[PDB]
Amino acid sequence: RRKQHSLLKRLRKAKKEAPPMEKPEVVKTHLRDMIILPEMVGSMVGVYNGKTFNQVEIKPEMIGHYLGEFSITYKPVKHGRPGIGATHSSRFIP
Amino acid sequence: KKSYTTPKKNKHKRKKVKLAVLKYYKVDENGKISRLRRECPSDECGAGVFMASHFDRHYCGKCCLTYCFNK
Amino acid sequence: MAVQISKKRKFVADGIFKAELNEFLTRELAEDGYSGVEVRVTPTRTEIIILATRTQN
Amino acid sequence: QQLYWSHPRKFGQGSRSCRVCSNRHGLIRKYGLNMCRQCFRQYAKDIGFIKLD
Amino acid sequence: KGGKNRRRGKNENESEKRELVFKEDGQEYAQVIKMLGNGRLEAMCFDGVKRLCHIRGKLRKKVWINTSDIILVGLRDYQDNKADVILKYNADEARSLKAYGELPEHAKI
Amino acid sequence: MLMPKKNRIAIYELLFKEGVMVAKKDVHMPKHPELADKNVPNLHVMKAMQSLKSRGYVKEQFAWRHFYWYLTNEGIQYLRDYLHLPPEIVPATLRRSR
RNA sequence: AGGAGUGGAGCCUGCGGCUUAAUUUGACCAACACGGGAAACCUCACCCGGCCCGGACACGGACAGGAUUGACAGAUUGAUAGCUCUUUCUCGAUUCUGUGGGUGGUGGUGCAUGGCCGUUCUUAGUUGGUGGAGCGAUUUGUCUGGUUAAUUCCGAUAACGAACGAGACUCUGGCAUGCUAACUAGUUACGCGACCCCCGAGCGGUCGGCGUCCCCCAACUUCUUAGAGGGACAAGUGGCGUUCAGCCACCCGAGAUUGAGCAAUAACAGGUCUGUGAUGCCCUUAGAUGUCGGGGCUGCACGCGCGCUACACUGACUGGCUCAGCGUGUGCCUACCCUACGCCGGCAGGCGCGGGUAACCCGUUGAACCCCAUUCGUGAUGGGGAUCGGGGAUUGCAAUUAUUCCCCAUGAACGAGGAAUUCCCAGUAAGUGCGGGUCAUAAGCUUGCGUUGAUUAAGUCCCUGCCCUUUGUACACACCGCCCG
Repeated sequence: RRKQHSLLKRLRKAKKEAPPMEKPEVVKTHLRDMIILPEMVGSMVGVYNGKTFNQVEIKPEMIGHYLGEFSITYKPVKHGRPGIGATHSSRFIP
Repeated sequence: KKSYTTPKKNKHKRKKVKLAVLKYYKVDENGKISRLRRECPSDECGAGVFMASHFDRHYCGKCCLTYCFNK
Repeated sequence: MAVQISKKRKFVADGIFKAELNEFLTRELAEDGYSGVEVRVTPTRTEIIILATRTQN
Repeated sequence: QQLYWSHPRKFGQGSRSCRVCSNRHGLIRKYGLNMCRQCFRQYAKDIGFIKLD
Repeated sequence: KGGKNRRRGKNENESEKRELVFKEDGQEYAQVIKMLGNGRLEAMCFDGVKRLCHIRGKLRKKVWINTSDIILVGLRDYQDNKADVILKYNADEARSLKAYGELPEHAKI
Repeated sequence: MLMPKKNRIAIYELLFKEGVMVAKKDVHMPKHPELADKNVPNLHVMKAMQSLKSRGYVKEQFAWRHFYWYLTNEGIQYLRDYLHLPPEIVPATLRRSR
């Protein structure tokens, strides 16, 4: 416990106060590191990427893993149309 | 490297309100001095300073991490 | 006051003292006709012979 | 003011610093260097070395 | 070019990218119609009026303006038929301007 | 503050006694060992000498990440009156060098 | 003439293009495993959030019922940043506020510069004085010839006498039973006593053999170590040359070349403002280009470069035998070294003790290829180990886009490689391991070192390129030139 204190109290707290048969709002984090645990389950957590808080519901099937595996931090990728110098042919103009 | 882009908030440091000073000692008759709330009990405190009358919270401002009664 | 560093490291630390001084002085005695130094440790005493042309200034 | 200004630097390339001005990038330790390779050259004449090979 | 030499005695370069005047008063966007020689060139303005465009100092042999493509042209204060080139853009820059909806949506690249 | 009023004295008095100060360029010094003993947790030496230097009264060298401040006659007069000292005292040095 | 490869295949890494909120940036023979640049954080210049001033000094303003400082809790917040707000104590001339003025910047400009480095250029080139020759730009000296690795010498001579580079020099290798001297280096000799086997003559003792302890007030310095010296000079002989300068063969023997360091004139719009508290000018400077948290430099339908591992029988696999060298190591930077020995575990590893400032301890460095004996059998095979699932350890504040290491399982391309192309002449190429560098954890990289050790040449100007002379030129931004319809 190196001031993971801040997270684990908010989760239990928000889970308690929330109506029955309804999930809480969110607790947010810039921390992408913390083991998913049984007690954490049922909460909803937003996880900072570089700008964006991608929200996720915690399953009992996610236990053992980290938070940061369920939020990506890049666009998967598309292409493309090779550019100009994209080879030993691009050159000349005047 | 390039110049700062516009915010829509920024505010620096609060002005730490311009309260009237020393009414903490009450005079109704002399030589009597009618003290209000208790003066701070720590060894490192001088006990010449007042404690906050901050009810539902009771806190020495000379202290800055310790000695917070609340009842 | 001990112990004492390795013989290899003994020469390096002497070189660092010889060099740092020689650029410290050059930034103050430039107008006085600086020309170098010559250090000598002697029995229970340091000598730092501050060579310059005009000892007056 | 603030309650922080620092965070653990205890190992790595940021907890040692080289003697140019507190320059880096140019990772250096050798035989008790703490001395920057660009200036090491300028101290070839100065004492520590004279070039012979 | 294809490498060669003597092309480094002089100031490499490049367009570290960048941005973006307009139009201004008598200073607007045109498209290259033809590609004469000697130096001058043709370019129909985007409004509807034709004109004949002229190259400008520096941009001389420092920037090639192939045929077909948007380009920034000042109009001469008094002359109608002849007009004066400025400030070209990039093909990417021209399609961003088109997507914004500031130049007329008529020409393809 | 800028710094306490205690820690001013402890620099200005120490300078008067040796006739010279020296320090290192850091901002993570924890208590500043190597005199001023364990009551300067920050810049304070460098920050106070610079203001003093602006108004003359001292000269400053710098070489291989170390300052060197040399007190001068004008600052001796200032510091003497500023710290309410005898009209003729210099404990820094006063003898002929042979 | 040949040797081994690259280009082909899988993988690592750098570069381009594409993508992206950011995928920071320099560099295009003389860039591209290069910027010590193997980036978890830091680094960090980039992107997104939050905080701080570390805005000197001057002048004016504020101002001792006072300029000002900090903070609990609650709310807010990634946050336990009094950051903000609620709440109300605390600090006391250090300040705050306005103007003037500074300061910081991995901000820009290497086409404003210093310094350094690379390259032209590893070739033999380069210059002034006085005299001579020309109206002058210039030229002679600096050469027809012989000779050398070399503007190296001989010789010629309107030039004469000189300087820089070449050489000389420094380091390293190769030759010492000569010299100098050694328990932080050895050898020999016994004194030995102890262990061991008769193993050989003899009996087991002794004599001889095997190492270790014992070794000294023993003897010595061959081996090891490092100092002073000597030795190689074309010296001698035979050919050849003007018989000059030199060249070839041979004796002695270490043959006149073992390998490196240092290196001229003049130049380049070569690289570096991101090594520099080197530096001009410009920009920015509180809503900061100066600090904490998170992400990225690793993102892929593609193109190229440097390398690593392979395609088996001259092999793989499992046992057995037996040899080395250059170094390095805690007491350093801020928290950290190299390891013997004992114990526990299949392994990674854990744990208990001890030594090492180092010819003293690790380490008589008990390394690999190689060597000796089993097993496999021409089969994409047990060759190859890519891809991929599960589990165990170590470093750290943190290991996810798997830091590294280990165990079991999974078992791909690849069966000798087009057009092209690189590098190399003797302990050299090639095979093979090790130390140092970066390093909290980690080399497929780079820099050095040992070990095993060939084939082919003793040449030439064909290609590519360079030096000197002569010649031609519409060229001098110098043929990557100029110029015509």
